[PDB]
Amino acid sequence: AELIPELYSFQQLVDSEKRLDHFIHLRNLHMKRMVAQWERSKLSQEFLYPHLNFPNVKEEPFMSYSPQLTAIIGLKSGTSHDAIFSIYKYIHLNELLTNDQVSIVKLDTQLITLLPSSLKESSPDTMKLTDLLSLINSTHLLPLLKFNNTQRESQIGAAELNENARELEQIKPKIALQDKEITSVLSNLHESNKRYRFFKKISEDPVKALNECIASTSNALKVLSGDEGYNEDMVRRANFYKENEAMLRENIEVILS
Amino acid sequence: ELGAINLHALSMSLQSKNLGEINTALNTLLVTSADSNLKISLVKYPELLDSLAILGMNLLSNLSQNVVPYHRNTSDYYYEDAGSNQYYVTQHDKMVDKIFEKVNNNVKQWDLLPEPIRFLPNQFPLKIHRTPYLTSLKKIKDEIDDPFTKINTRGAEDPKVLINDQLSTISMILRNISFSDNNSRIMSRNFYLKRFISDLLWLVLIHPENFTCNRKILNFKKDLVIVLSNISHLLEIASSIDCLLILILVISFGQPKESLTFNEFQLQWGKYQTFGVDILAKLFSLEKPNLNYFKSILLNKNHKDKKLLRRLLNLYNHNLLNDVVSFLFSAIPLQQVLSQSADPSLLIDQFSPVISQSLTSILVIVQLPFVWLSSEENIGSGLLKLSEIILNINNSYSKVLLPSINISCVQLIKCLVEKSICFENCLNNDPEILKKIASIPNLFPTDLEIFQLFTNPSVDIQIINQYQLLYNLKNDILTNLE
Amino acid sequence: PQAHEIVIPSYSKWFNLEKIHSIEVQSLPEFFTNRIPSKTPEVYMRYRNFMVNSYRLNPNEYFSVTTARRNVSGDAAALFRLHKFLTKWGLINYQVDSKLLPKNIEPPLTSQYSTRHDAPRGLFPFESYKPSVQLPDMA
Amino acid sequence: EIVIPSYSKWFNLEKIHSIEVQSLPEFFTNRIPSKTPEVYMRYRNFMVNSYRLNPNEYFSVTTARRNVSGDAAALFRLHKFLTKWGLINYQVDSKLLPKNIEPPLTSQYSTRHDAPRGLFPFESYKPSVQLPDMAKLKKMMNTSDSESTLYKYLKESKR
Amino acid sequence: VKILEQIDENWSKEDLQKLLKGIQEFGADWYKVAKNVGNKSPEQCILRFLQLPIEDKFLYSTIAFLVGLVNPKTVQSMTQRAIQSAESIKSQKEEISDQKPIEHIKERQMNFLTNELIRLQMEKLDAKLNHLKKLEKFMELERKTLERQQENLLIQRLNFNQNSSKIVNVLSKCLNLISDIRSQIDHFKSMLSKPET
Amino acid sequence: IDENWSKEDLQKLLKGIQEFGADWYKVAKNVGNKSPEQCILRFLQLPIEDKHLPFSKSENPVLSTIAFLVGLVNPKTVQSMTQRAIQSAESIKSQKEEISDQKPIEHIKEGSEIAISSLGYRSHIFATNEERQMNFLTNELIRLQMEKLDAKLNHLKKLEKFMELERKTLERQQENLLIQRLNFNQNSSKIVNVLSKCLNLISDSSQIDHFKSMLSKPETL
Amino acid sequence: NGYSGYGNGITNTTTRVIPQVEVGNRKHYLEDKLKVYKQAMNETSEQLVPIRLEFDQDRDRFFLRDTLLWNKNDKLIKIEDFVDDMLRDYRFEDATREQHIDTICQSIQEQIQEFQGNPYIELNQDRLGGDDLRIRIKLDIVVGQNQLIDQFEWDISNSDNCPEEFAESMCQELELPGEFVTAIAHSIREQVHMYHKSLALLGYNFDGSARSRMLPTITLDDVYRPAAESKIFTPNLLQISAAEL
Amino acid sequence: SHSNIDYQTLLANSDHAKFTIEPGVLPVGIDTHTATDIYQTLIALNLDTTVNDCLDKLLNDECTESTRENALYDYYALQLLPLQKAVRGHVLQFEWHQNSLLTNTHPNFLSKIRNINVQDALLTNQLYKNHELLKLERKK
Repeated sequence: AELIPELYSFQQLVDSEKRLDHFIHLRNLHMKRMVAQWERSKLSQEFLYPHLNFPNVKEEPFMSYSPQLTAIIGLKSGTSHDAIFSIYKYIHLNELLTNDQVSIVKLDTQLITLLPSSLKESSPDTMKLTDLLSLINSTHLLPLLKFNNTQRESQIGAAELNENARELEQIKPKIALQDKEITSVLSNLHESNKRYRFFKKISEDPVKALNECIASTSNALKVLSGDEGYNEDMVRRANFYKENEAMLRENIEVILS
Repeated sequence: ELGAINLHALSMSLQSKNLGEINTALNTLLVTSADSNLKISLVKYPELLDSLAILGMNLLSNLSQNVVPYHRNTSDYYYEDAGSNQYYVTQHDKMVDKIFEKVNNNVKQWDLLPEPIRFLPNQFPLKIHRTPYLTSLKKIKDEIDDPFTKINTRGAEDPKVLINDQLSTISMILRNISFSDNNSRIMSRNFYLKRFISDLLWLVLIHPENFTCNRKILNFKKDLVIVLSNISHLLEIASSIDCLLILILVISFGQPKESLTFNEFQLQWGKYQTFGVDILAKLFSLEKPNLNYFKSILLNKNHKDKKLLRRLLNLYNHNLLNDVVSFLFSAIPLQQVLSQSADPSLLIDQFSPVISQSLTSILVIVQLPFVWLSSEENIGSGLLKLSEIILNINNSYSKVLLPSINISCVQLIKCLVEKSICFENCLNNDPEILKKIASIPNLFPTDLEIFQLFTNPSVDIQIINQYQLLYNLKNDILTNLE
Repeated sequence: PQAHEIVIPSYSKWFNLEKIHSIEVQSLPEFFTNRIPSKTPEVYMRYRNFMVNSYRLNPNEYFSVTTARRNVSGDAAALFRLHKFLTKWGLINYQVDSKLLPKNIEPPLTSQYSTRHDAPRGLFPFESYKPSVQLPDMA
Repeated sequence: EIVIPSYSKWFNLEKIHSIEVQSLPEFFTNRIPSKTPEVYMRYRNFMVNSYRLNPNEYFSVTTARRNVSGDAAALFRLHKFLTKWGLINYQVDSKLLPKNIEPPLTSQYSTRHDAPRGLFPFESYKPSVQLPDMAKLKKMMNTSDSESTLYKYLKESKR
Repeated sequence: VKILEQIDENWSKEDLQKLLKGIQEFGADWYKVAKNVGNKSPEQCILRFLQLPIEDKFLYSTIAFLVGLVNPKTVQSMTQRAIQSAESIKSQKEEISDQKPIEHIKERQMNFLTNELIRLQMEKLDAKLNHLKKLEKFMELERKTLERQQENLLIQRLNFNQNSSKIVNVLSKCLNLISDIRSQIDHFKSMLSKPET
Repeated sequence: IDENWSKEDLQKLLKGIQEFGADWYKVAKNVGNKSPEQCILRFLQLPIEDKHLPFSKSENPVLSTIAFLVGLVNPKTVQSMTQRAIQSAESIKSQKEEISDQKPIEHIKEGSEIAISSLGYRSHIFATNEERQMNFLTNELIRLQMEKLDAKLNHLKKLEKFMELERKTLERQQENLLIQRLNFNQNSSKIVNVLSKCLNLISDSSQIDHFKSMLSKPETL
Repeated sequence: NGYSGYGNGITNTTTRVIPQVEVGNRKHYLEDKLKVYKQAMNETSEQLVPIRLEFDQDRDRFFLRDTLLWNKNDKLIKIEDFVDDMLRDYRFEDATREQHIDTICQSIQEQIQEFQGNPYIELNQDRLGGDDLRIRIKLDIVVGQNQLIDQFEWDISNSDNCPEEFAESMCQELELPGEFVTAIAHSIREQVHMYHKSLALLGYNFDGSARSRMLPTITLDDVYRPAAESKIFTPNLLQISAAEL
Repeated sequence: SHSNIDYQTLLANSDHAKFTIEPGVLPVGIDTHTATDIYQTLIALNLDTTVNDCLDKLLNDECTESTRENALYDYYALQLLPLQKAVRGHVLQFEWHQNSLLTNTHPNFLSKIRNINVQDALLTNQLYKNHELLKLERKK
């Protein structure tokens, strides 16, 4: 877990450059968040690209509108999408909507004049704008080189995003190898640390260190095998003059025994 | 294993001798571990919990007092006699004895059951143990084999480790008991259990050294936060100290390194950092004018208790709850938004919403001298992209999705407006803030997205309003900027 | 005179018909603040030993608090308190019922004590080679 | 005429000791008319002389209730008092109260789960010590295993 | 040699005398032996009997502090078997001599090419940090610029579409007044013709 | 007690151990038929196996050498040809006074032995731990090299990718800008034309302010 | 191994869980005492309460003719719980509706709700050994097969004297074993109470003589020890008889 | 040239991770089992010697009936020693058993909640809603 990427907690921090390579790793995490959000940023910037159809200034898609339409938006041609978003915002601003479905909008001659032949005049409604979208997508959009331009649009950023992803993946496995090396050298550091601790402790006062390491080795021998509570106390005097729980435990025993 | 039938072992546990305590505690622990068919019902149980908390309190106490129990030279430790009495003496005639006494030569208070909890003289608050999950490797380094392991992996050749492992086992079995109905039995009414929790906390964090293996400390923290997870009701008697304790406990996790202090956790190691926010929601939902209010006082920057409280805040050095914010900001992002699909999300998604809930709740509690802002090239907010993810999911577990996205949007708007109005009221910063606010790629869903949204799903009315008012504030900021 | 075999749940093996123990006071303190003179450790012990004797007499069959209340009293409340207390601690009304078993046998049995690996105190299963004899031993 | 507890050898069958009034003040509030040092004198003197009549046999208090119809409260109290000073009932070993019981002494114990009654160790043995038998093997003999042999080894190899 | 067991207090000589006499030919019947002694509790006998030395057998080390286990023996472990004779002061003066020899043979624990390397590492660290943060803030400010300008363009388009629609509604009102782009000029010409009439 | 040597023996001993130092085989070779240990314990003023001690139980033996052996091993290991310790050799009077002082049965000898033991340890300890810290810093420098590699590759990624993205975005932005500019230009022009027209019409019955003003003005009637 | 946790028990079974198998029958109560008891009865204690219980009358079928005491200063026991414990101790049919306990606790609290302990005679007044007015207490009891009657002075004005001493003293009869003495003191505390209780209805709890029925119901000065046939009411008698109650 | 015998130099280096040894250092003093077992034996040896000694002493009746009784109790205690050792071990293992509290093992403790389930989240929301609704009502 946490062990795998690092172990740096405290090592006496001799020649404490560990803070510095720490900071290095920190800034690596910084760059990681950076690149992540950058990929997301490029995604987002793309998002609009497939959905826009404004570029006209540098087959031909700008279909002309109806007299009603040029009365509505004052614009003569283009795509239906632009017109429908426009009338969408129109409904928004005039607020002819209703919110009990919501697409029911209070009709107005500014609008109903778009379909007056079906005697919609018989009923100015509060009806689904979707019904109008269905109405005005061919009912008033009609008619009455630069092929290269179709290239220079959304596809661009998509392709370059793919290139960037590809080269990032290209560099990834080298990073993986470096991480393996990191783990290795870390474990080696760790062992060497243990050794140094041991050795300096020996430097302190070898008598006590020797006694303790010896006893610990013996104890390890034993625990790695069957275990016994007391190696000693055949020297009865000590553990019995200097101990009395023997009395109580005994008492408990004899009752059953 | 097997055998091991009765429940009434409590009696022996209630008894004050090492022997019985071992005999029961170990057994009953093994018991509550088994679950294949083994559960601890509730009929006239409670006595069990009482006994348990009493034992733990006393042991931890005289441990803090650094004195071994179970073995002295006193015994049957009060009066023993067969004096001049049949059944009714110590009336007037008793003074005759005085007379008798004056011629032959020729009231109390009683303490309560448990000991006090805090104000203990030896235990005086000095900052130690505010260290993160990192200590695991410390643990490793501790548990590492070495000529001086001092891990008496065997029994108590000295009583210190005995008390240690005793308390450890108690904690563990307490955890295991806490996984069912009968949480109500544990529900904040075992005043004993709560005293235990409190003083145990007050030790584990303000811990003058008597604990042997740091791993024991980890175990304590761990099963403690777990058993907390299985509480969903009141806490915080003598609150303030306990509230700060719990906050530090949850803050235990997550990697530290103004700005956010917490590297978001790479979610493939831990599962406790979960439990943390889980509790900080559940055991914090109670808007009763206590808990929320305790943390509200924790906004600030017998009676001696109050001295303690500030005593720790400056002993945690401005503000601090920003750290809580940063902590809350972990485990959500940067992995699911960096995956290859949105389906593996749903799992930790189930976990996610309580976090945002906690957050927006605490933002009801911030409406005075501060400097706070938490969108500074620290998180951005993929919350928008996340919302888009769950949206696309909607039109393509369950029961949590819509509320999650809704509250995400609400969070966005509320934190935005609160930041703005706060640094307006202080007015210690240039209007650049607006420009600063206006400079986020992770912000303000594009109006084209609004439009296309306004059409297809038609099943998100409330969410539509959310985005609507969001965009409204956006456009407002744009306008009034100039 | 003694005519019965009286057993107790061992953990209780701290009680002594002669003396008192910190246990019970922490469970029945109302006789020890020395505030109510009509109560005292002494009358407590009197009641205590009286009731335990009563039970131990014919323990095969139950004994009630109401019984003692009829017999002796200085209070109903405290009487009941301590009676039910001792009940809990099984010092009284513990052998009200009897239960038996044929107890078939298994490879382990109480009369089985042989030579085998030992967890207890030291033991040496290998004594000495030949050249050990080569020492000017103690005489 | 009859010996009493030595320390008690001070009574005044004709007077009131300050020890009395100090012990029992109720007869001296000078408020209760029904009570007076006089009637208490009569009380005590009657009581003690009556016991003096056949002190070879005990004398109870209920008698006094029968015999003076004073307040049995003070009667019982003073009776206890005089017995406490042995002034009464110094020749008897009887008149005790029953419980139809006596404190028994037999007991048994059993609370088996696994730990007490032994934690069930492995079996063992070795009640009695044993003999090395090597003493003869160690005994100086010209048929020594190696003792004489190693002696000769030293003496033939040290050159 | 000459092991004396008349060595106990609070129990008379004859106390333990009768004690051991019983346990000799009575085989640990603690009840019997308690009966067989002068008013001591059976458990008392057990305890006292349990604290009876055999002070002539335990001799005062490597084995004297370890049993049923031991250090291996093919290397120089006998150093253990010679564990101590002057431990404290010996090791103290030994540390004295050790530091002394250190200082003597001596005439920081690194060399100077080392110090060169160290300074170079430090400088590279600083330079990398600076490059990092500079490029970071640079990207960030570029992003902010682009964003601000983007939303600017957005609201610009919004306001101007609004203005278009606005004047459209205005001219619609005007057309209504006439009661008594293509459609724009159309209605304009219609109004002009009406004015001619 | 005394030991088998001569004047010139120990003379050349001292001379050579000053000449060579810490290489006991070498100086030993400077006096034939002499064990290095002989030459070692003689400087330590020590005989061979004439006395365990904390354990009367000793290893069985009839002719061997155990304690002094490891003693000399540790001693020679010390290499402190100028070991400051219990009295050393500069003139035979040093040994004279040592014997004059050496009067304990063995205890003094034992203290001296364990002292030299500890000494050799301490020396090896210092040297070893020095090498340890050396290895430590080596490993850390390696870590630094790894971090450098990481950072460098990331830098390349940053430069290339992000310069590309920002360039393309800037281009898109400026396109959008100028196109909407001219759009609104066409709009405003059209609006002004309409303004002229409606102005004429009303007269025969920004400036949008005055337009609507005259509009409501005529709308009165 | 062995089997013991609850009455020679069973510890060798199909390895299940069993909560507190202790009942003689519905007999396990220790739950919920610790905190409340400590915090409550660490403070002063005060008067007690005699109580009589009659339910055998031809309105309900019982053997309820027992007495007992009580501390009105107590709030530690759900009285009904105590009642049910008593009833199960009386081995009655477990159906405690036909063995209605509500009626019983009703009678109980009813009786308790007419008490003040001793009056200001204890609450604020303190007369050394009381003042006067030793009531000619008349007590008869019917135990086992024998009845016993007595009459004797016993002060109402004094607090310094408790009943139970008289009980253990008159125990010095044949055996007066156990069961007797209790009721005596009970009756005692019964007998006395009503009087000053009735006197509490008036107002002499401080002053001397009262107002009309207290006149015949008194002892006098008694300047001299009495005759043999008057006090010949004080003595006591033990008589066998066929019961007709 | 050679002398049938090899030697060691003083200028080589160390991998610092070797696995080779050589009996050119004389760490002779391999004394683990030998000394241990001879000590053990010697114990009982000298013991039995003392046994025979006190036995013969008390047997020689020419010795005082003030020395004898000593030796008699001595033989008693000695012949009894293994018994006390045994029961000692009994009670010792018994008390030692108390210091065992499953430090030996480290079982899982039912860390069930891998995630907090749906019930947890919806419970949080439900509690919030109910609490706020009661709040709204408190003045109604």
